[PDB]
Amino acid sequence: GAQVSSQKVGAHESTINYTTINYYRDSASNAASKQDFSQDPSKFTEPIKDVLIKTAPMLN
Amino acid sequence: GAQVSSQKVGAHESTINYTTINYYRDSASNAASKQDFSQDPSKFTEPIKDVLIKTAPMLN
Amino acid sequence: GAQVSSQKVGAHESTINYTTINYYRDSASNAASKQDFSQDPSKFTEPIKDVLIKTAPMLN
Amino acid sequence: AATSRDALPNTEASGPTHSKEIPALTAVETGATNPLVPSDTVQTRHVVQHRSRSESSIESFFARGACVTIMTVDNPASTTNKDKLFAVWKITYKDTVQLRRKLEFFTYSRFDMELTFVVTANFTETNNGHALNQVYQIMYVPPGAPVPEKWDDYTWQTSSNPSIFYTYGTAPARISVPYVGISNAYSHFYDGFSKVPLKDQSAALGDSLYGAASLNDFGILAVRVVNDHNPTKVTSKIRVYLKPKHIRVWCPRPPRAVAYYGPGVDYKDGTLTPLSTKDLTTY
Amino acid sequence: AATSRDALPNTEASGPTHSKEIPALTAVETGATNPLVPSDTVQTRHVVQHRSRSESSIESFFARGACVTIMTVDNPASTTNKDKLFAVWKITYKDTVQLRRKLEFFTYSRFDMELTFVVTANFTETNNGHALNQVYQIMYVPPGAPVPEKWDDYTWQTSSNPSIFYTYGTAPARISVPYVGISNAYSHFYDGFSKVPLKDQSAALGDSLYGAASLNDFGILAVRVVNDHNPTKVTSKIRVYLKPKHIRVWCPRPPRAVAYYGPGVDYKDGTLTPLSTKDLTTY
Amino acid sequence: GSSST
Amino acid sequence: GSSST
Amino acid sequence: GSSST
Amino acid sequence: EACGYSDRVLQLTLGNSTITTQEAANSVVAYGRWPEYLRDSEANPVDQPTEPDVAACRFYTLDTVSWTKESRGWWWKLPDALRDMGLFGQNMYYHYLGRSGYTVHVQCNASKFHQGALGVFAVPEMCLAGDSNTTTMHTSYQNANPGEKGGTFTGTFTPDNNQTSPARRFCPVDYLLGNGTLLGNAFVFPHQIINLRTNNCATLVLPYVNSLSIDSMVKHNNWGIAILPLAPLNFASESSPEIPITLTIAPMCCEFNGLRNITLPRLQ
Amino acid sequence: GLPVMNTPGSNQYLTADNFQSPCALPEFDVTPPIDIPGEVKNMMELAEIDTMIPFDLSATKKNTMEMYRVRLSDKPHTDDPILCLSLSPASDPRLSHTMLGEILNYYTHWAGSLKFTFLFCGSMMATGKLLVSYAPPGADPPKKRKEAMLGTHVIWDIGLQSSCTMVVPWISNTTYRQTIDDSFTEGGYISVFYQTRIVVPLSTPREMDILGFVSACNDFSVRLLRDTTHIEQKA
Amino acid sequence: GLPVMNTPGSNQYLTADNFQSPCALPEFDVTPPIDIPGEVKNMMELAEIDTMIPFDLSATKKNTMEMYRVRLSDKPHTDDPILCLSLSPASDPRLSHTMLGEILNYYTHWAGSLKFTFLFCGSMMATGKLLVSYAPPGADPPKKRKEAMLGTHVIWDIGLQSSCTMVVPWISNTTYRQTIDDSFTEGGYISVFYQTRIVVPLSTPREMDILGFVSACNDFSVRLLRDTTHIEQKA
Amino acid sequence: GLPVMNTPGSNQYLTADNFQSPCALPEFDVTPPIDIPGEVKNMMELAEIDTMIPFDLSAT
Ligand SMILES: CCCCCCCCCCCCC/C=C\[C@H](O)[C@H](N)CO
Ligand SMILES: CCCCCCCCCCCCC/C=C\[C@H](O)[C@H](N)CO
Ligand SMILES: *C(=O)CCCCCCCCCCCCC
Ligand SMILES: *C(=O)CCCCCCCCCCCCC
Ligand SMILES: *C(=O)CCCCCCCCCCCCC
Repeated sequence: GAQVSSQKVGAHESTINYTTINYYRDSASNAASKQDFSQDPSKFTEPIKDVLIKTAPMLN
Repeated sequence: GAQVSSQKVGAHESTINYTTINYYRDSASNAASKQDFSQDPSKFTEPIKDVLIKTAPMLN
Repeated sequence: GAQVSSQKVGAHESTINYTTINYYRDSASNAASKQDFSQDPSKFTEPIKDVLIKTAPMLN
Repeated sequence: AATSRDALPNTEASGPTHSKEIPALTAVETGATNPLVPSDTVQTRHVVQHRSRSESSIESFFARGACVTIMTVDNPASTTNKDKLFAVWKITYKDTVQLRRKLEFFTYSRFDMELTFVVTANFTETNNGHALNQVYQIMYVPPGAPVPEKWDDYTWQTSSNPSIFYTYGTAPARISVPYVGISNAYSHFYDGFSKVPLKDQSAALGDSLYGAASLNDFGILAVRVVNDHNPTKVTSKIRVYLKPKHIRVWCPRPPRAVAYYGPGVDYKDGTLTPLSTKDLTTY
Repeated sequence: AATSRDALPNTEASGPTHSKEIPALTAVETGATNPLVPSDTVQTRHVVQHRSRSESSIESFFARGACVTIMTVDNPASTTNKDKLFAVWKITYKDTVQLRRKLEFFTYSRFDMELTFVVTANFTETNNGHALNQVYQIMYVPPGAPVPEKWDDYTWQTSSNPSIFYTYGTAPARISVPYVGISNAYSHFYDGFSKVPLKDQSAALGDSLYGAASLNDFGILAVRVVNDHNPTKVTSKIRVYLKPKHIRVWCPRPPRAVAYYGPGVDYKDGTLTPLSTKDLTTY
Repeated sequence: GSSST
Repeated sequence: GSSST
Repeated sequence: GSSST
Repeated sequence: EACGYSDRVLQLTLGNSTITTQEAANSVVAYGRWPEYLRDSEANPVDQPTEPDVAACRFYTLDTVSWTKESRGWWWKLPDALRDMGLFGQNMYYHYLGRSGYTVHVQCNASKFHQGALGVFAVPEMCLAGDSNTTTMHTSYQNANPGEKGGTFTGTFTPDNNQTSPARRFCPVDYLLGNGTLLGNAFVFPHQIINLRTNNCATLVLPYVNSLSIDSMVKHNNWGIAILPLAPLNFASESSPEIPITLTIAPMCCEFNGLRNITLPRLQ
Repeated sequence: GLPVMNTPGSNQYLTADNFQSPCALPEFDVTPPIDIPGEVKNMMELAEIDTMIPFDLSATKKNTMEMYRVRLSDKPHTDDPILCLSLSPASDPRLSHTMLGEILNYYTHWAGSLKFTFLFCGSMMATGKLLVSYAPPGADPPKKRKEAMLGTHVIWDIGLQSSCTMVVPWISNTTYRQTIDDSFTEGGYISVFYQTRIVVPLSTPREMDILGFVSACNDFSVRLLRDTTHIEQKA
Repeated sequence: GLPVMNTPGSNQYLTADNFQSPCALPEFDVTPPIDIPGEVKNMMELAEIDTMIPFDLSATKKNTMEMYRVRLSDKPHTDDPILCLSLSPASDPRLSHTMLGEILNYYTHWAGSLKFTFLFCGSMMATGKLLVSYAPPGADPPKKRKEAMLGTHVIWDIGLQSSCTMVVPWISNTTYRQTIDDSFTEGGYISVFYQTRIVVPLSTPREMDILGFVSACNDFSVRLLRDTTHIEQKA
Repeated sequence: GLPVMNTPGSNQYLTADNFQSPCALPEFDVTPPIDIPGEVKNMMELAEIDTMIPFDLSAT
């Protein structure tokens, strides 16, 4: 059941990996993976009904 | 001898697993798996000798 | 995810190995491998624009 | 598939321009922010960008234990007139300010909660006496279960409530709890009441607090020293640390700008001037 | 592919010589060091060389925890007139001399930092009293975050600063930190100022320290005893050890030859005679 | 070796 | 056994 | 699984 | 479009109602989410919902207020502001539960010689601060819920000192967005600005937002509409200019569960 | 038992650690998520949203709505600044409280490009050309259009597109700047001047306000998480 | 829990240990390296660079620039030494402060070949033949050319190639020597004599200096890391 | 010994935990189950059975 993932190596001394085994039945007991996703800011930065083209007049 | 099972993940951050190894000879020493089965309530809720059809008269 | 490397055995009692598993996500948390490289001293000992041949006159 | 540790976009080289494309001109009334990058208004060089937003992901922003309460207990001489102090705390992140301000950058959240407990003890009288190593019982009493009335009454049996028996001087205690809300997310703000006042009923009868939902939202922690009374009195504190693991947040909010005043959004007179003097044309 | 633990080159056997090749003759004005080996100026035998440079690799040369500071804290009787002492240390390797001299063999460096903390406590009054096991909080307060003004004020909440709660008498505390510089390497020496004095501004206004970059380079460590005041006063020290793991260094430098005098390269009168008397023709 | 549930 | 990310 | 150096 | 279509000229049609505008600044869909009915996968109450559709999902115009040089701002809550509007309000008071999205259309015209700018903000869970410094969280239901008249912001906090019979109302200070956070940041909430030289309206399409799929509309407001003067009203050289502001809101994809006898609330 | 040796760090509690622990409520039936609109995945999404600057923090205008309004008038051309601002997004008092400023006070370091957008709120009949400027650090802070012109800038022509944006490009010696006032990592000078002048016809207000906004570009990041000074809990 | 048994060494802190530990700043965005010139990978690279010897540590010449200058003159031939030096690279006062000497005081043991190079700084018109000597240990330290000749040596003819190098070959009983004065691991004697004499024409300086340098050969290594005596911190 | 580092939670007793432990009676001959009627597998089976309401809780 071992999970093996790569570290993003900052200061250096191939790919370095690290190993994770979950010891408990409840996902709540688990550490945080920090394997997270980014998303586009659009829902807050561009919430307009008509798609904005930045080279064009915002008002036409 | 490692047993690998899936967790039912509640709050999220594929399938997450967890690992179990029994360290002792006596099954009594083991943790609880919590891998349990449900059953129908019938033996307490419907203990009648003749099968009940709910749309029909219970007495006929 | 286990890394297996050879030891350089000094005093003796084949190749002896040792095992390393990284337990954390951040490369910063890792021990030092001590698997390091040497380099030529030239950039400090011979920093001259024209390559020195030691049997020849350094000045010609 | 874009991940929190991926490098941000490269700056692309761009040269002089003379056209009808007007990136710099815009109109904020629309409600949108102009999506510009430096190559839109100046000449740029090509840069291979390495920086990433890894540490400002929601998880990374919250990945820290924050103190949310300090509980006080003691174990006095049996001869004291005053009772042996056990502690009762209503679970909340709103008794302290820092984790509260961070969560309130958002309206709703989901997370698994990690609680860590730091316990410290001291002597109170200029005695020259002693006490032996103490064991603490941190009992979770959820809404509806009997709250302890005495340090030693039947409720500390804990047949169904979760309890931690912590030993003094050992590594700080820690447990995890899943997302336990009765809604699909925790609500950092509830614009509403838990009761409708009906006309046909008295005002008192229909009344409830503004912005409060369930009176006992999450129950209490009850902490005691399990050891019996000792001739020399010892006093202890249990510091509770909260970390939100596996977190998701929704609907961003301007952060708290004036001092907190109670569990609601209320503010106190005299605290409403956060900004300082600075002259318009002064750097 | 030549590694730090590889054996150095074999001595090759060489015999008598009579030629126009002149290895022994050279010219140091060029700036180069003559790359000679014994077979160039004497007759040699063949030797199979086993020795290696493994322990003088940069990593191996630095692979040791060095004390960089001793922090003092206490927890006094509540009756004292004097405040309870908490400690504040500006992170640096320049408060002590030995790791400093070693790093300064080089101009720039990159490394991950391992900090290990040894904590010791003692009684100060010829009392006959007691205190119970203490818990220390070592808080990192990075440049810009609020520094503690009191042993118990809000900043010890640590919602976002990293803190270690260390228990007395347990194994010494340890954490790691990645390469955190705002430049591509740490600069052991900065020949410059953080401010340009402009003519159009007053001298005071344009002034800054020679060789200093960011006033609060790396922030501070703040340490306190978490336990409340005790009748008997206890005093503790937290010794901080620094090891540079995963290290890279650039541009070699002559080591410090006269005693350190401040964080810069300055020297004190009366310390400038390192060398001792020895006669030219005396072995 | 391993059992997987 | 092993999952590799 | 295993890397061998 | 080379056939004439403009960003500025819109027509919205819901039910038996139409809004036309010739000076719009596009329109906003909050969090990029259009309103939707509750999906089976997210459902919770098991009874058949009522969906009144065109009888409730149509443009209701609220009472018009007046913008002057002394105006500090105005606020409304949803669904509270609509509680008395036709069959929507009826559906609301007859059911335990209800959910709804909304098209909010704020209207304000003037002339090429006037000036000023209104920030129109849609805030989820817009909890406002009370008037007291002796008791937190004490704004009464009646005062939290003005209905269609809404409330107003103030430039000054005056704490209620009548401890015998407290006012028990909000005291929403404008540069603090009525909730202890700075107004300059309210732009992170879905918004538009009515800047008189550019546009004469704001249009916000709001999804149902809540920590639940459906809830008590009578007990809880999902959205707050806050309107504040970002730049003050000004005209020619007149000292007392006035222009009207009209709110028109339409419920969208609204459904209700838990039918019983009607709720009759104590509102005064 | 398996032979083990306790290393340093044993039994410590680090508030930033990431370990597993026992669940106090085993087999708890978690309520599933629903698709709530407005999910955020990274704090820099919030920093890319425009929030309004409290430019005028004069003793009488500060902590009032007025602080957001930069007054302009149709006066004759001058080369004197409408406003002057330091590029210290987490510490300059005019920027530190913006949404960007706030998020930056939870981090020690920032990097990347920013952008200032201004909104003209005068009447349709009012016209004008303004010069918006960014001077990277190291010289006399611009007090005259003559200086400001020489740095990065935009000449804004007022008209139907109500607003104009100036992008402050990432120009720094260090790879990240500090989120405090610091001369080593100083960012330079933001300023605004009259290019021509505001002109209005008769029957028209002669004075008006512009509103300013700041937000981050897509290349903008922060690091080293830290507690903010923008909230406390005395007693 | 998994059955475990604490071994000796448990909970100790050894300053030389090499273990993992928790990172206090998780997901920190590290600044990438750039290719800075002058990267060093092993301290012996530094020891192979020539640095200048403070040969003349007389009471008046020491701790002054003069200590680096060995004065020669055009006097008649003698068999008396220009200089005499012990091969104790970490402890002889004339070698201990050279870059090689300094690095050697962080290690307990050294091994390998070294080399001495001398630089003639008289005028072009000055000529000379000198004898540079290395006598391995165990006999009377050479005080006369007669003795020094019998050991390892180079007869240096002064001319256009300004400098001459003598290699001290690794000749030792032990596989490594101590970095302190020690008779068991003594290294022998370095010395310089006049082979003929310095001759100059008229109108020419009759005295001049030679400069000397030491560095390690490619077969040179150190081990057992240790603190140096060459720095302290009293109080 | 294998290098280990004690985490928080170490040595605590949580009453809800699920760990293994040594068996005090090794190789004990357990009595087998027999098929007793009325086995219950989940407490909600009991909640689905009709029980009678005490509706009239008047003082008398
Ligand atoms: C042995 C100790 C067990 C302790 C178990 C505690 C479980 C209690 C769950 C508390 C969850 C707190 C979440 C924070 C607050 C809510 O977000 C908001 N006020 C809205 O719902
Ligand atoms: C819970 C404890 C956390 C402690 C975290 C400390 C992080 C601070 C980073 C310090 C890095 C020190 C590096 C040494 C100095 C620099 O090399 C030079 N003065 C030049 O930049
Ligand atoms: C998947 O996990 C198969 C490989 C197992 C390797 C050994 C596991 C190490 C000890 C795990 C203890 C289990 C925790 C309850
Ligand atoms: C099945 O278990 C084969 C895989 C073994 C993996 C390593 C086991 C970890 C240590 C177990 C100790 C045994 C307990 C008595
Ligand atoms: C790669 O690691 C696969 C083999 C796994 C062998 C067992 C790992 C031993 C326990 C590791 C714990 C993980 C640290 C978070």
